[PDB]
Amino acid sequence: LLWGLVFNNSVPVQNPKGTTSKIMVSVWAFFAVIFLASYTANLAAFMIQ
Amino acid sequence: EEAPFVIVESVDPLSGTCMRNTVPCQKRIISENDEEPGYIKKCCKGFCIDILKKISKSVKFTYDLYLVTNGKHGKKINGTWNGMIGEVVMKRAYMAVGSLTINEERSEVVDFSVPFIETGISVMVSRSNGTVSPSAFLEPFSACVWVMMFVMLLIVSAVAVFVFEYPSFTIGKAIWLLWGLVFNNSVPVQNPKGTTSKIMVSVWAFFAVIFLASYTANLAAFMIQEEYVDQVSGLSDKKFQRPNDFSPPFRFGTVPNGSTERNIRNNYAEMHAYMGKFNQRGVDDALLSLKTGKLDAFIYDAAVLNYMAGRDEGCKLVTIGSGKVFASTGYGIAIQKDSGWKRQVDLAILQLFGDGEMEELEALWLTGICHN
Amino acid sequence: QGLTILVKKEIPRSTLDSFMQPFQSTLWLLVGLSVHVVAVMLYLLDRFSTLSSAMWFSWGVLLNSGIGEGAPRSFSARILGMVWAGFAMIIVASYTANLAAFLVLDRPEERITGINDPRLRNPSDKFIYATVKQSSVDIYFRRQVELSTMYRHMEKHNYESAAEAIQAVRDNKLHAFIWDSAVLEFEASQKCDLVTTGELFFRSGFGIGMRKDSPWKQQVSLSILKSHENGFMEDLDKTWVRYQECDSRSNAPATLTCENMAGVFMLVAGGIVAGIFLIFIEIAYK
Amino acid sequence: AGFAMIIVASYTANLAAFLVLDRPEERITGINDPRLRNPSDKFIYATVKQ
Amino acid sequence: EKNEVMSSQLDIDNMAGVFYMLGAAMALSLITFISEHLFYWQ
Ligand SMILES: N[C@@H](Cc1cc(-c2ccc(Cl)cc2Cl)cc(CP(=O)(O)O)c1O)C(=O)O
Ligand SMILES: *[C@@H]1O[C@H](CO)[C@@H](O)[C@H](O)[C@H]1NC(C)=O
Ligand SMILES: *[C@@H]1O[C@H](CO)[C@@H](O)[C@H](O)[C@H]1NC(C)=O
Repeated sequence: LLWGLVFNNSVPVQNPKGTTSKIMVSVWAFFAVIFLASYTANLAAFMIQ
Repeated sequence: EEAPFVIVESVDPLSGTCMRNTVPCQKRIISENDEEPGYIKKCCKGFCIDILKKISKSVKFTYDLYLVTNGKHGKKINGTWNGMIGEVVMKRAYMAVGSLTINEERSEVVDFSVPFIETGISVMVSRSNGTVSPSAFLEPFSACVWVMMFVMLLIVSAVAVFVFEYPSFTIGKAIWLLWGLVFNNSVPVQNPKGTTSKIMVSVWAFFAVIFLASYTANLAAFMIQEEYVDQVSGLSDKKFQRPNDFSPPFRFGTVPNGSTERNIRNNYAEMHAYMGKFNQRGVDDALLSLKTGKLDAFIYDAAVLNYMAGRDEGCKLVTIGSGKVFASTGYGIAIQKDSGWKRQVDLAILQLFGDGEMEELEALWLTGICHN
Repeated sequence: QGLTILVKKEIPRSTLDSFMQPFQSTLWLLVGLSVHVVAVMLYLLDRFSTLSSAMWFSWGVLLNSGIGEGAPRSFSARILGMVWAGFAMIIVASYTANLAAFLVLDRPEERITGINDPRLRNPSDKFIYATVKQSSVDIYFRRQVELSTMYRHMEKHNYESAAEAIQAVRDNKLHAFIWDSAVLEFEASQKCDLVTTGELFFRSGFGIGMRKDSPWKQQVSLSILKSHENGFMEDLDKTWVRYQECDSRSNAPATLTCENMAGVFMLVAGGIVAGIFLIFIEIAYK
Repeated sequence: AGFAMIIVASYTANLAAFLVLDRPEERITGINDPRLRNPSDKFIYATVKQ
Repeated sequence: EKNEVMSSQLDIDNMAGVFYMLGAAMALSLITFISEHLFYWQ
């Protein structure tokens, strides 16, 4: 799961058991979205040569 | 010897006088002395010196130079003339050069050649740090694409349910899925049934991914916006007869005790009073404390701003464009009344313009490099 | 006043050739084959310590959809699918990067900046402009020790009256134009299809003249000077010249539009056709 | 959901803007550069005395 | 003395690295399946 999240998305699983695992994976996914965004930007930096 | 038109510098001791393409100028000084004044002041160069030297070299007459000892651009002092022009009513000299304006009270006695450098009461503004649009997030796409999107949604949902009739997926679940997919993602929901109908949502997803990508790409342009220069017409502007339409911080820069003042206290006087607390000591404090929001709009004679612009390290100091100025006059040359040189210097200075040289001269002194 | 320039200016329409523009026609098919390659490699990888299912899983993640039920139940197939997904991220990411870098860079050509501008520094025939005949302009262009190279280039296309030039350039026949300031300044602020470079070009100034030594000169000369302290001419300005307003409003990168995104919209028709085929073909296969 | 997409996208775009124009001032282009034609006190430039 | 341009897909050769890593992962997958067919031995 957590690998399938930094890179965009796939493979349906939930791990939904006790809502606290939920509040845990939440911050992870947050960090993921900001990471992906930063990457897209600073790579669009290099395609201008 | 006031402006960067008429500079004087210390006499060069290493090779006699000045050693470089200038003319000397003397200074006979006696004050609170019986004795005789006089001594070689200095070598004496500058823009006005340049035009004088060339024009004399071309109209074949010779001259010399000593400075004014008592006065300035003189005015009427008990119905008389002191200083510069006073040195010409007394016939103690023949002509007057240097930064000098033209009005009636001076056009009475001395006479004035055709002016060369323009001048007038102008304004000084400063740029603004960026203007990101308020309705940016709906700019980078035309009006078509959105309703086109909506109707494509509808038709795809229709063909979906109808190729499906060959818990139960219907209009609601399908449209909800499709919306939630074309936008990045959301809300795990039921899928369509049947292996074959899956093709449709697939190609739709392709459409959507390329869509979102293109959209963020385009919108990544409307955050790069150029420097925004303010706009204002001549001093007949709504923004200054009624300056409280916005905050009082909109301060106005005009140094007192001079031609700006006198040419102001004659027509409105209301800007004059409203500028009461907004007085400023000269050009130094003005063009320093203007950059930092304490001084915002300015009032002065353009023939100094159009110079001081191209010296400041920054670039946020630009006047408004030409053809929007107040006191259309020009610096010139002053001669004794009805002499026999008005005609000749006139023809020769118009010649100077016609042959394209004053541009070179202004390039040497007047305008700097800091073109905007 | 002085001299200025005049040229048409408008919102550009910098546009992509097609949604597929930022790729070459080859790689588009390279990925299309490689996806099935790695799919069937999964299919022959997991089966030994689900065909259409693994097909779907494999071909979905390149679409970030939600479709897909199966998954790898081995270990090696897992260690493959991870990098497969990473590749799926990189593809679309690079796509976004490239399209962006394209649409930020392509800001259209500069305006004609002035006399020293490169884009007109030499006389040129792919970029044609005119001037005013029998006027002060070719008078000042007579004595051009240096400028003679463009002097001839103009005098081979000179024009007669303004109504020629303005109406022509509005019709995009010519590229550039020259005159004294006031005329074109007004003509710009009146109708807002044209602008100026604002660059001053050669000082001058109008005035009044009479045959020599006529007894008027002094009176009119003092009158005019009287007519610039009381600001009567300041009023005349607003009476005739600084008359209208069209905002500067530096143009934008020209939103994509209804124009070419229909390259994508070409996809829904292919979807419909393939569907009405595949329904009958499914009836048969069933 | 649409609002979510808009906020995330705008975030990406703004960051893309701020990185592209993160490059220092141009090398001194010669003897006629602004930053050297008229002096300043930020970065100084001289030679050896005499 | 300088300008900038935007390419088209920028290459196939510049993109080759991704396929390099793709093939490398495929090879590791194969060798790991083999090592699993081995380590069922335990
Ligand atoms: N032009 C007037 C005198 C005069 C001169 C200047 C001036 C100041 C600095 C520099 Cl560097 C150059 C100049 Cl020309 C400014 C004003 C403006 P103010 O009225 O606020 O004193 C003025 O009156 C004359 O010749 O009768
Ligand atoms: C404008 O932006 C520059 C960028 O460095 C900054 O230094 C300056 O303080 C800003 N000024 C204002 C008024 O926003
Ligand atoms: C300027 O003039 C005002 C009023 O005319 C006077 O109060 C002030 O002292 C003057 N300042 C100077 C420096 O002459």
